[PDB]
Amino acid sequence: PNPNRQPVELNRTSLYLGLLLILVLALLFSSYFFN
Amino acid sequence: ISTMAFNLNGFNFNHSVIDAKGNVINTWADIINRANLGMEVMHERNAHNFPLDLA
Amino acid sequence: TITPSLKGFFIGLLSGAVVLGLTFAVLIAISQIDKVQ
Amino acid sequence: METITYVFIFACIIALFFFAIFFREPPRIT
Amino acid sequence: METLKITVYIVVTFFVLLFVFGFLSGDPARNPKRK
Amino acid sequence: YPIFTVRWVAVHTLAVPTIFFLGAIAAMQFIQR
Amino acid sequence: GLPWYRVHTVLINDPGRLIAAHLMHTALVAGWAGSMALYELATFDPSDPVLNPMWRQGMFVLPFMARLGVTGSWSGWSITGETGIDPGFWSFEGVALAHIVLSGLLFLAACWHWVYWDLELFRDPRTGEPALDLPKMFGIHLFLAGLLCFGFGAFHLTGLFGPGMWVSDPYGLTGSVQPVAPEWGPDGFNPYNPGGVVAHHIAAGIVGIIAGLFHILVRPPQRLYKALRMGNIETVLSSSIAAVFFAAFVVAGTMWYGSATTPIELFGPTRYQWDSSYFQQEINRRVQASLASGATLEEAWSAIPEKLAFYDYIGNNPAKGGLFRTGPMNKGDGIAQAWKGHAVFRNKEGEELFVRRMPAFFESFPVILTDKNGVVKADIPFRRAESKYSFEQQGVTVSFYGGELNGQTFTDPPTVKSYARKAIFGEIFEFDTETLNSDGIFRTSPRGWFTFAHAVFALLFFFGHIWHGARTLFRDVFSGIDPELSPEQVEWGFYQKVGDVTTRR
Amino acid sequence: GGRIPLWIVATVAGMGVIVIVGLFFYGAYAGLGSSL
Amino acid sequence: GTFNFMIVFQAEHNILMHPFHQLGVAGVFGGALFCAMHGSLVTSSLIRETTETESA
Amino acid sequence: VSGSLLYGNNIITGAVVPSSNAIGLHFYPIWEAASLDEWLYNGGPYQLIIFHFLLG
Amino acid sequence: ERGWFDILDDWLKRDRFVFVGWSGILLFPCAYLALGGWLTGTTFVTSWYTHGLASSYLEGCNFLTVAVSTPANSMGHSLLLLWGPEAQGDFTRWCQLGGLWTFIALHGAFGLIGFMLRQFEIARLVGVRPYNAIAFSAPIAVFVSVFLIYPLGQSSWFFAPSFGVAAIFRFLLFFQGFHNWTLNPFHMMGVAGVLGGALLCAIHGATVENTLFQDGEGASTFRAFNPTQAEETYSMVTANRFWSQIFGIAFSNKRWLHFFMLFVPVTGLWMSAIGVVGLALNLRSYDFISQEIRAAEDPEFETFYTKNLLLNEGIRAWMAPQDQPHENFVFPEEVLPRGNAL
Amino acid sequence: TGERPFSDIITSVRYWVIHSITIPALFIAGWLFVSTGLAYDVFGTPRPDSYYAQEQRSIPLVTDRFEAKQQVETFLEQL
Amino acid sequence: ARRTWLGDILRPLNSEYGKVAPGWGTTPLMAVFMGLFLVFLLIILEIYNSTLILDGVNVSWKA
Ligand code: CLA
Ligand code: CLA
Ligand code: CLA
Ligand code: CLA
Ligand code: CLA
Ligand SMILES: CCCCCCCCCCCCCCCC(=O)OC[C@H](COP(=O)(O)OC[C@@H](O)CO)OC(=O)CCCCCCCCCCCCCCC
Ligand SMILES: CC1=C(/C=C/C(C)=C/C=C/C(C)=C/C=C/C=C(C)/C=C/C=C(C)/C=C/C2=C(C)C[C@@H](O)CC2(C)C)C(C)(C)CCC1
Ligand SMILES: CC1=C(/C=C/C(C)=C/C=C/C(C)=C/C=C/C=C(C)/C=C/C=C(C)/C=C/C2=C(C)CCCC2(C)C)C(C)(C)CCC1
Ligand SMILES: CCCCCCCCCCCCO[C@@H]1O[C@H](CO)[C@@H](O[C@H]2O[C@H](CO)[C@@H](O)[C@H](O)[C@H]2O)[C@H](O)[C@H]1O
Ligand SMILES: CCCCCCCS[C@@H]1O[C@H](CO)[C@@H](O)[C@H](O)[C@H]1O
Ligand code: OEX
Ligand SMILES: [Ca+2]
Ligand SMILES: [Cl-]
Ligand SMILES: [Cl-]
Ligand SMILES: [Fe+2]
Ligand SMILES: [Mg+2]
Repeated sequence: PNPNRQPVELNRTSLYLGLLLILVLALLFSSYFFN
Repeated sequence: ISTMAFNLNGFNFNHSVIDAKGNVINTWADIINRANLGMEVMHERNAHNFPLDLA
Repeated sequence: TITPSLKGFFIGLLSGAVVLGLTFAVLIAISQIDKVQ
Repeated sequence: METITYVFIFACIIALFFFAIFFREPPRIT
Repeated sequence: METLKITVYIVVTFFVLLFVFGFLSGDPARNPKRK
Repeated sequence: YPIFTVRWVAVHTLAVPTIFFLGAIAAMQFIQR
Repeated sequence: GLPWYRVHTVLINDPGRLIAAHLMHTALVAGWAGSMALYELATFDPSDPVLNPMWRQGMFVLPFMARLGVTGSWSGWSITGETGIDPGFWSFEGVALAHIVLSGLLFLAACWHWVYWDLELFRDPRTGEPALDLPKMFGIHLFLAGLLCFGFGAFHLTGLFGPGMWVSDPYGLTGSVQPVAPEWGPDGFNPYNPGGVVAHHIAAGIVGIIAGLFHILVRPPQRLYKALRMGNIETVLSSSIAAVFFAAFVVAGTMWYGSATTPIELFGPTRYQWDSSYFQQEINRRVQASLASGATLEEAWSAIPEKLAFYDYIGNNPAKGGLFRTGPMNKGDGIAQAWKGHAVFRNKEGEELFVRRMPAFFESFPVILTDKNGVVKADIPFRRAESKYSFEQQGVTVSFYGGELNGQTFTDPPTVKSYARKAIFGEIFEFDTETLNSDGIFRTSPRGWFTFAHAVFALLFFFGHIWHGARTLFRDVFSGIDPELSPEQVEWGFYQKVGDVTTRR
Repeated sequence: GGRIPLWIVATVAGMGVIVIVGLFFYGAYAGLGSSL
Repeated sequence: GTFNFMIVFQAEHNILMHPFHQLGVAGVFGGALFCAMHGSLVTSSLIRETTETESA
Repeated sequence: VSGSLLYGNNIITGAVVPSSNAIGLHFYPIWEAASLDEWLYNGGPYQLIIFHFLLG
Repeated sequence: ERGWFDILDDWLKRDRFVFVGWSGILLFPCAYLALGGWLTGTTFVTSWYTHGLASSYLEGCNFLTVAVSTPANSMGHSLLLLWGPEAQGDFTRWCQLGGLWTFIALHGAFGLIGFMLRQFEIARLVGVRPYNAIAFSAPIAVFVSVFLIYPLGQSSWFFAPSFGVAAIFRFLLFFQGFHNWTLNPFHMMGVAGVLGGALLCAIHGATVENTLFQDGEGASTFRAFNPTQAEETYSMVTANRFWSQIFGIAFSNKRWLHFFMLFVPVTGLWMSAIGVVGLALNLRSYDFISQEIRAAEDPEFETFYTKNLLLNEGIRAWMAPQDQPHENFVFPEEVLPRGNAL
Repeated sequence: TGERPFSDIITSVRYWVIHSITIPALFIAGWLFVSTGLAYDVFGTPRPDSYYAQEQRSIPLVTDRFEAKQQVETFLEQL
Repeated sequence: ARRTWLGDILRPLNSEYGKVAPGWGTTPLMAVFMGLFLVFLLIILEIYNSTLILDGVNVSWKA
């Protein structure tokens, strides 16, 4: 019964911000990986 | 950008420092000039027929 | 051998010790002359 | 495959724009 | 090309007309305080 | 009010060389090759 | 709940599960080592340490094995080109397997520690609250580090009980693993002196034993204990990140400049060696000596080892790559097959001409030939209409001495011009561009890739230090400042000493 | 500590800065650095 | 394309040596700086309203 | 000059290319061209984009 | 308070016009020496022996063109100490050899350490979270990568930036021509952070100022604010509605907004630093290999990426001989790349 | 804090008495530093006639690390 | 909390949480080792840097 456990959260806004960061990184770096 | 549109350009200190004889003593402005010259002569490499690029 | 650069190393070390030692001596002296209330 | 990948990432961003706007967490004045 | 030109001219006139009549239609009054 | 403070030293470590330098650069305006 | 960037903070108060996370991390790192080695073994061509060494092939862990004495494979070869050798268990394969098994054992321990997180050892005997005595853990660990460090130097490196370390001549032609005696004089501090490395481990290991025994026996002064928050495990993270970025900057630096621990036969030559024409000078010396003592020009150059010539080629300079130019060097210029031999250029007067070499700064570089005094004699013109120094006009020919093309002379201008374009890269080699579908564009070596990742990680670890140091010293205000912090402590002249309530005026 | 009014001290110090800076511009056109 | 425009522009106008471009740099470098500053000054000053675990 | 992804560009090299120097400052709408083929050759899309964009 | 240490601490932390602190013993002399080194060099010191350049007011340079220039390439990465083996305590020689460069770079480096310690120290005494210090790591990563890492990866300090306005411009153009630095995605994130930061600065300041509450009678609204007042001086509610309807999204959380203002430009500058670490090793983002193969095989294939490389090759050829004098480059006229006419 | 306001100090007659002397003395000292030519020799900066010898076609560039001091000296002797 | 054989044996080594020596304890001696470490680093940096050049110490591969 580990008393240290705690749930992760992610609100909607954070989901959108995270997806934007990722997508935008993918868009920016993809040219360099196709080379 | 809107005033360089009418060719009023950045400061030009090319050959501004001169020695006692009249030898040009280069400054960092002159090394800038050397890089600008590289850009100038290569850009649009087939578009100029006459010696000055006036626009 | 003490090469010229070893000697220079010792000079820089002393100059550094002097600068630091006098900086702290002055600050300590001044800190004690002028105590907070 | 390369053009497709670029257009696909782009299209995902445009869709992400539409949801972020129209299906945002509504701001609550409370 | 001619029909394209005429269509676009008509389009643009319509929107320009909306903008002009729009601001002619008592705009100063369209605010939340003194009207 | 004291006169010789930290503020005082800070001001003068800057203002003193500054005026010395300004006279030096003023003199330079009259040098010719 | 916890924001994503805080999930691992659930371990702060849970020593057992911290040890478990650490164990998992250790398991992944050792698992990586073992896996990487096998991938390298699966792709390494061991047939030619002269023109296809490990550093031409994108090998990253292979040189680290070789550096401390693992140089052989169970399949019978060694990295110096031997056949028939018997490495015992500790071939490259034995090392990879050992890391895999270790990874597995560590993973299982992680499991145990995660499950049995509530061990009475982790509780404060007085409070019942989770407690770790960090100052004494530090002494224990440092005692252990010192003993290992000392042992590594005393038995492994000296060869007393161990294989020694990789050493070579100053031109990286005859490297091998050897026992190395410590150097106790001032030259032990010379980064190119290997005896320095042995002395370092022996001496610094004794010092770590001693400071270790000290940190076990003597408690921290209260002054330090409070100032550094020695009851907060985050302080250790913070100083530990600091020591780690310091160390990461050092290994970037010594990989880039070279030292006795970054040998050129393992990581490739350094950019500076190209900068200073370090190999060209030695090749010239040997050729001059050969000649001084009677040799024909063909003999003198035929006497130059291919391996030495190959170092004197910009395709091996690690400052010639690109960030997105991936893979082994062989994927750019190709898999080197053979030295073509030393090109000598001459004009129609018989005057010897020298191609001006490409400096590393330049992605592309003109072809200019000077006489022995540096005067321009020939070139490849861009605009032709006012050309004065073309090969055609100057009657430039090229003859080869040593290598594949020994004794040949070429007078066709396009041909002579081709060899001269190769000569801007230094010595000229024949390559296989087909096996790998090489693209003709230079890539850096392991020396370059190692340097980049470590300098970048060292810099980012600086931010890590700053961040955790800040969390350590400001723990009390992490959720915000005091909701009713007296306006007197932030306004001016209310206190004699900034922040001190008792200095009120 | 109030004798000379701050507006005069400012107008005077401000005129000094103009003069010294005007001098620097003149020197752009004369002597060293003038391109002549 | 944008980079091409910048480079030809430097050749033809020496934009770097133009004081309006210099004011522009001061403008965007300063804008970044004061952004980092303002962001950081306000953040450093948030009143304690949340648990040691929850986002501030 | 090739600007588009289908004609061999990536996100970084790609562009909508400025209209022809032979046009100068002439107004080059789609109806001024003999065909879309010609319009595309001469960079008509650039004028359409930048004019609607600036007004917008 | 007790012993000498605590007395000194008292004195260091006195609430005076210019705070000192412990960090001040580092900060103040190093900031002052870096700055006075710059003013001294740009005023009186040449670059003739290191670069073949004039670089001071004494020689005729103006504010835009003076510099404290890097040492000669032959100096390598020498510390160039006044008392080192190069100058051997000779002050004049030291100045002539580039000694002021490393002087300013190293004092500036320790001054920057001092400033950030001053930020940690002041925040601890005022009882605030040290976010300002943390934000300042971005200027540190830039200074260290560009002024130290970069030249340390290259042949010598000569290739570091020289401390001057025009000298820095040269540095820019060198990076374009030699490294194609504009192509580099770490520089691009840098640009996004700097321009996004500047955008966030303009837009936040303008939004506050245009959703202010009327808390006074004055048509100048600056006086209608009180530092100690409980209430927001502007309406977040109206600001939020305005941006939502204008742009489609808006901040709703003021703590987020401010944190984001820290995050964007700080992260930006950090990214540019990583790219510059790459360039220390010539590990450039110079080319797209697929474009090169197509262009080599198809002489009718052209893009803006090919066009800009012709510019770079112009920059290298035309600037190198005067910019890298120790290489003794002689490039006869016929070898210089040039288009038609120009 | 504590210190006398700048406002007070710079409007006070005693301030102007002290600085009507110290400001100009420093300025003039700055001027002489240049006019005597003293600046050139302290810093090792060439005067307009000391960049090149009369027929010299190349720059006195330092090319040696550990004898660069001696090279400058040599380069300086032939002017 | 679970006692184990090995935890019992190790218990003493994790028993002095929070324990401090009084005052400044060995701070002065620590500072001496710190200054000496600083000089050490300074020496090895300057050797690598060829700012400090010692007899019979050839900082090169060429030995
Ligand atoms: C220190 C780490 C390190 C180093 C120095 C190397 C070095 C090397 N590897 Mg190894 N490798 C590593 C770790 C490393 N590797 C790890 C962890 C793995 C498991 C994934 C591997 C698996 C591996 C394979 C399978 C192969 C190599 C090979 C190579 C060689 C070529 C490298 C290359 O092309 O990179 C190119 C690197 C890049 C293009 C990456 C550049 C940096 C990126 C862009 C960072 C991303 C930025 C990010 C988006 C920022 C966002 C933050 C946000 C807030 C903005 C070289 C010797 C190749 C070979 O030759 O082997 C024989 C090979 O086949 N490696
Ligand atoms: C030994 C090194 C070390 C360790 C043990 C930690 C551990 C910690 N950090 Mg610090 N940190 C470090 C170095 C380290 N950090 C460095 C180098 C930086 C600068 C880059 C930071 C910057 C940093 C910030 C800004 C924060 C922390 C926080 C934390 C805490 C929460 C971690 C978490 O839940 O992440 C969760 C992480 C994820 C869910 C995924 C992150 C994915 C990353 C971006 C890429 C994936 C990494 C890759 C797969 C692994 C290879 C990397 C490795 C080779 C270097 C934890 C105590 C947080 C804390 O303070 O909370 C109170 C916090 O806000 N760290
Ligand atoms: C916080 C103040 C501070 C700091 C951190 C520095 C740091 C630096 N200075 Mg600067 N300087 C300062 C203030 C400072 N300075 C002041 C106030 C002046 C006016 C006097 C100068 C004037 C100056 C000059 C003219 C030069 C420097 C230089 C340097 C650099 C090398 C210093 C060195 O090698 O020291 C070595 C010495 C130490 C590090 C001191 C060691 C202290 C330890 C802890 C105690 C050891 C004492 C020792 C054992 C006892 C004597 C030895 C005996 C037994 C033989 C370095 C960047 C050089 C440089 O910039 O070159 C490009 C240089 O030429 N400084
Ligand atoms: C911008 C740089 C910077 C900043 C702002 C901080 C800030 C912090 N450090 Mg970190 N640190 C840094 C760089 C920095 N550090 C470096 C480069 C190292 C070496 C690896 C460390 C090693 C370190 C440790 C091990 C610890 C800290 C800790 C701390 C915290 C308390 C203050 C402190 O101890 O400072 C220390 C003082 C300084 C960084 C300034 C040093 C000034 C030097 C001595 C001047 C030297 C002159 C030199 C000899 C001249 C020769 C030059 C030569 C090239 C010729 C705070 C978070 C402590 C902590 O986290 O508490 C919870 C902690 O335990 N630091
Ligand atoms: C839209 C155009 C644009 C934008 C927004 C940027 C933005 C940026 N550039 Mg790029 N640049 C561009 C176009 C652009 N660039 C083009 C077309 C090129 C040609 C390729 C370049 C070439 C270029 C180079 C070569 C470099 C940059 C760098 C940078 C970064 C500099 C950050 C900084 O503030 O450093 C300013 C310096 C610091 C912040 C260091 C700390 C300074 C301390 C705090 C100063 C304290 C001063 C003190 C108080 C004394 C005052 C005295 C007074 C008398 C002067 C930033 C991301 C740099 C970089 O990437 O760094 C990693 C860099 O080296 N750029
Ligand atoms: C006429 C209409 C004009 C329409 C324009 C369409 C604009 C699209 C707006 C951005 C939507 C995406 C937002 C997702 C994220 C999202 O939903 O955010 C909504 C979020 C709401 O902030 P709050 O303060 O409500 O969040 C509470 C926080 O505490 C989170 O826990 O806004 C921000 O964070 C503002 C800062 C980010 C602003 C970023 C804009 C980015 C621009 C896009 C750059 C890349 C473009 C790539 C080109 C291919
Ligand atoms: C304590 C502590 C820390 C750690 C501290 C540590 C590990 C300190 C260790 C320090 C050591 C090993 C210092 C050694 C210094 C050695 C020195 C100064 C030797 C100098 C030798 C000289 C000057 C020799 C000169 C000569 C030479 C070269 C040739 C001869 O012919 C002539 C002669 C003798 C003059 C942490 C990590 C910084 C954390 C906080 C607390
Ligand atoms: C280096 C060195 C050192 C040091 C020195 C020093 C510390 C110095 C300082 C110096 C200084 C401290 C100087 C100063 C200067 C200043 C000046 C020269 C100024 C000018 C100004 C002006 C000109 C103004 C302008 C303007 C502006 C800015 C804006 C507004 C308008 C106007 C335009 C007015 C020693 C000895 C230790 C040692 C060896 C080396
Ligand atoms: C190409 C440009 C076109 C040139 C036309 C410009 C010449 C000026 C003509 C003005 C005559 C129209 O006058 C204007 O029109 C609209 C529509 O009829 C009116 O009608 C409007 O009245 C009120 C004004 O409070 C609005 O709230 C209401 O929605 C609307 O019906 C305006 O109140 C009237 O003032
Ligand atoms: C030079 C800065 C180093 C400061 C750290 C060393 C503190 S040392 C400390 O100092 C006390 C007075 O405060 C003395 O009474 C005591 O004997 C001594 O141990
Ligand atoms: O188009 Mn685009 O760029 Ca304006 O300059 Mn003239 O023209 Mn063309 O050359 Mn240079
Ligand atoms: Ca092929
Ligand atoms: Cl172009
Ligand atoms: Cl024309
Ligand atoms: Fe705000
Ligand atoms: Mg003049």
